[PDB]
Amino acid sequence: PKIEVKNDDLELALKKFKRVSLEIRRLAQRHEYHLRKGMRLREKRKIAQKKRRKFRNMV
Amino acid sequence: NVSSGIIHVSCSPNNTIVSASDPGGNVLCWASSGTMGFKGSRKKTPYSAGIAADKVAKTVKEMGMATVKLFVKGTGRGKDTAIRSFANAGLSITEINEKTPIPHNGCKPPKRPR
Amino acid sequence: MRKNRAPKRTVLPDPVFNNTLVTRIINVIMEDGKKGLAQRILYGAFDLIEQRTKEKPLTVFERAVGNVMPRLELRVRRIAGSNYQVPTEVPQDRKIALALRWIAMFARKRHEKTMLEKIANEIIDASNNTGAAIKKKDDTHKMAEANKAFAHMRW
RNA sequence: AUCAGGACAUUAUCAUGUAGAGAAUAGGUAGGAGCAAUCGAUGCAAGUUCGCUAGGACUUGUUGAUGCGAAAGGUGGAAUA
RNA sequence: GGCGAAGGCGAAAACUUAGGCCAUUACUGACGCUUAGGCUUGAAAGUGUGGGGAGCAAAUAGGAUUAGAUACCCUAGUAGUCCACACCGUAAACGAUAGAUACUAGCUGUCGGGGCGAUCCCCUCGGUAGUGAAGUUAACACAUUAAGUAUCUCGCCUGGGUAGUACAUUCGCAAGAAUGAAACUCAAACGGAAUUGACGGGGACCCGCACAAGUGGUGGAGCAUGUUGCUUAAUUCGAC
RNA sequence: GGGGAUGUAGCUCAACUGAUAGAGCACCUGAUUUGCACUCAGGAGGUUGAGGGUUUGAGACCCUUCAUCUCCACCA
RNA sequence: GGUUCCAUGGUGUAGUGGAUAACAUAUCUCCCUGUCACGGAGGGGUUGCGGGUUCGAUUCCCGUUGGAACCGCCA
Ligand SMILES: [Mg+2]
Ligand SMILES: [Mg+2]
Ligand SMILES: [Mg+2]
Ligand SMILES: [Mg+2]
Ligand SMILES: [Mg+2]
Ligand SMILES: [Mg+2]
Ligand SMILES: [Mg+2]
Ligand SMILES: [Mg+2]
Ligand SMILES: [Mg+2]
Ligand SMILES: [Mg+2]
Ligand SMILES: [Mg+2]
Ligand SMILES: [Mg+2]
Ligand SMILES: [Mg+2]
Ligand SMILES: [Mg+2]
Ligand SMILES: [Mg+2]
Ligand SMILES: [Mg+2]
Ligand SMILES: [Mg+2]
Ligand SMILES: [Mg+2]
Repeated sequence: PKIEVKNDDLELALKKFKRVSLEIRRLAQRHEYHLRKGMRLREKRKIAQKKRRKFRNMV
Repeated sequence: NVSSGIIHVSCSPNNTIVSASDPGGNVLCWASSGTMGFKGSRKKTPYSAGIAADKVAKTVKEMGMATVKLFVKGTGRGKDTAIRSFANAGLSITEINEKTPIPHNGCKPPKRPR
Repeated sequence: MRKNRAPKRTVLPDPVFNNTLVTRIINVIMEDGKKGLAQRILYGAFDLIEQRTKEKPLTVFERAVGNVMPRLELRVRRIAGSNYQVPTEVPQDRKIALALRWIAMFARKRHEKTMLEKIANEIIDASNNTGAAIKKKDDTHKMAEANKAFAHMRW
């Protein structure tokens, strides 16, 4: 996940790096604790439904 | 004695480590919350990560480098306090690449605490 | 659970040196509801200060009280075990009030004689940053500096 | 037989170096009491000596005709060519 | 979201192979539905033999917490989790809804084939979802993928505890699986749905000397007064 | 017997080859707990074994004793 | 029949080389709570019997009880 600073400003790099780290932190924390295959599928469907329902009203 | 280099900043949920290294291998200096003198639970607080970054930045600045590629690591909580600490130290941050190990579904992770 | 901020009563400008703060410390050393007695005690100490320090008593009192005034305040916040403290910036009104309370509290415990000389010695001993009230201010400041990490989290 | 390494001895290498006080890094003794001048003054620049981060001596560069109160003056346990 | 009858199936490729959808001016001409017995498959754990073992972790050891902790936390850690060949045949194996057939408003999605030809969108035939009236239900709710109107066939139920226990039988190396009562006991049941409250170490909001910020006290001493206990002929009775 | 060690605070040990009398834990008070502890602040606790000398000065350097710790040889 | 060990508070155990007796549980009083358990503060309670030595015995010595541990063989 390389992001160049552009040497024009510093904040902007951290303004993009915050997003990249959040999606990065999601998978990093997922492969930390062991859940059953059914529960893993359960958690995937749970995340998809949350994201979907939020996007419906933001669209 | 080297102008450019790499500083690995690992941020564990329990502790943090800042290693200043040559562009390829051969670390020049290292520091951590434990070596500062902080002990126990306090080692996991963003303020401590900023403190650790400040000491290593001061030490490495007297050695005389300018350009730094910042390889952020770990999944702690003070992942950005050290980042701001280096920027306030005044080193030229060139890259913000993140290299926390991510698996592709290899090895079974540990049990869930309850 | 109250949602209302309490009013404030007037502080009154002092009747001699015209320095409000004198009335506050008078009220602080008050015991048994004797306004008269407290004024006499305090005023006698400025006269002793004249006899000893050869300087203006109001200037000495400000130099003592202003030097004693703290900067950081540590508020107790328990979660699971013991309390992790939190340093916060105290308002200006409370700064003078806390300073006066400590001045009186360590003054009524000195090994000296009549509280006139007792309280007189504490203020003159605090104008040179070497006394009992100073140590208290030093201790809380060092405790706050040690507990700098948790300052960000308050509640 | 040969190579490389550090052990410990050295041939041979002389600054080092830090009571106060003393103007002073005082390593101990300069025999002493003025002495050095192409047997070359003086000058300031660069590096190094080690540190008691003040100072030390040395080298290099300028480099040229008087320096040396570290002779005589100084205090001190220790001392001034 | 797709596929399979179910369990299940997700890096890439090759070989072998199963079923399904749509259109049929083709063909056979009732050859169809269900299925006692029988056969096949059947998550994970477990078994037997031989390999494999990075990570993790039943059993086990230690450190914590605790009144105690053989548990929740942490550090180690064998069997096991993996492969080949043999068994075991149980799960909340759930859509808690057997299969087949015909009919019964509609609306919104999404997937595949076909018709048109930029997509997008329209129509037809099917699969998978949401909303929804008649209709059904004790209610929740189902509602063209029915729990609706009806027919065929199979399996199963007859109060609760005893009890999925005991005996007999079949299978299995083993743990066990299938089948499966009675004596005795109760007037009901860890019955179903829904309603009003209460409660929650469940959330959201709002209050009070509640906490917070201060002041002066109490618990320590002497004394006054009331009470408990004890005693006494009585220590009158009540208030806890 | 021979060699090598040590003695500094209540309990252990640093010093520093001569110019500081120290560190840590025990004891005490303060902050802080539901406690128990952990943490944080302050404080004390010394003929530096004795004796003699060095040096301008010592606990130290040396000499000698006292006590304990180690060792390391042993045909009456 | 013989030999070694032990006897400490209400219960389980340490010490004392003669001058001195603690630990835990238990018990009591008071915080604590609606109450109680747990928790906190404080309080309290000890050498088997005898007989000698010593100025002084739990300790040292010899006997007497009770409880244990060992042995009691060769024919
Ligand atoms: Mg874990
Ligand atoms: Mg299995
Ligand atoms: Mg165990
Ligand atoms: Mg582990
Ligand atoms: Mg096993
Ligand atoms: Mg079943
Ligand atoms: Mg519905
Ligand atoms: Mg029955
Ligand atoms: Mg059955
Ligand atoms: Mg039952
Ligand atoms: Mg109800
Ligand atoms: Mg309050
Ligand atoms: Mg009272
Ligand atoms: Mg009392
Ligand atoms: Mg009564
Ligand atoms: Mg009554
Ligand atoms: Mg009470
Ligand atoms: Mg025999």
